[PDB]
Amino acid sequence: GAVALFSARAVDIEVFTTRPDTLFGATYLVLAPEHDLVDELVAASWPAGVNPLWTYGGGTPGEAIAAYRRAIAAKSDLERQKTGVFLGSYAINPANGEPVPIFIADYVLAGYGTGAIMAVPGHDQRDWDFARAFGLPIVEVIAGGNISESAYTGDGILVNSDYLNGMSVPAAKRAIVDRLESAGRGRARI
Ligand SMILES: CCOc1ccc(Cl)c2c1[B@-]1(O[C@@H]3[C@H](O1)[C@@H](COP(=O)([O-])[O-])O[C@H]3n1cnc3c(N)ncnc31)O[C@@H]2CN
Repeated sequence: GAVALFSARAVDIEVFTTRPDTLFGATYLVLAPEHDLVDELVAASWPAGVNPLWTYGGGTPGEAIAAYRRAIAAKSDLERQKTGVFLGSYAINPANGEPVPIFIADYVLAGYGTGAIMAVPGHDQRDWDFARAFGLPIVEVIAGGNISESAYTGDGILVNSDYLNGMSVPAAKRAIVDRLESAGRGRARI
């Protein structure tokens, strides 16, 4: 595994990933609904042109987050066995320097890992499903499959990943951790 920091564009969000090699394909972040940084990161207003699917029908991000927390409390074990809300704010992907939107979603569990994930819809089917439901970008960074039909979860060759390009998955995992450590923004972890 690895832990990595994503800076708030406007605070650091630590994610745990078993696929640090896919960092150039991380197109959004997802925090557990109960994550301690959520209230900090919530924007006062929706950005202009926000996708209505992202707002939970709330007039402001704060109202939407409060409603999401209240609603998911009405779920049972049956439901818990993809929904979410945009916080109105962005983090910076440390690999490509690009802004990525921050969500909460109940598919991310508060007391596991760091309680936050980087979402890589190209290569994690859970993220693929969420991205399709919300209209988020799906980017291929591991050649081998067909991301238009499903997440590609296997081994392959790095693409669209700058200094990782051409590497195998195991080689790319080592390279990106090296880069994270040189920048002081992540670590390999068991
Ligand atoms: C299992 C396959 O995981 C994959 C597979 C492919 C890819 Cl590209 C990735 C991941 B992985 O998603 C995180 C983390 O890595 C992985 C940790 O799962 P393991 O059971 O602890 O090994 O699950 C996810 N995870 C970490 N903390 C979590 C939490 N609190 N709640 C829900 N899921 C969490 O990162 C990427 C981008 N999503």
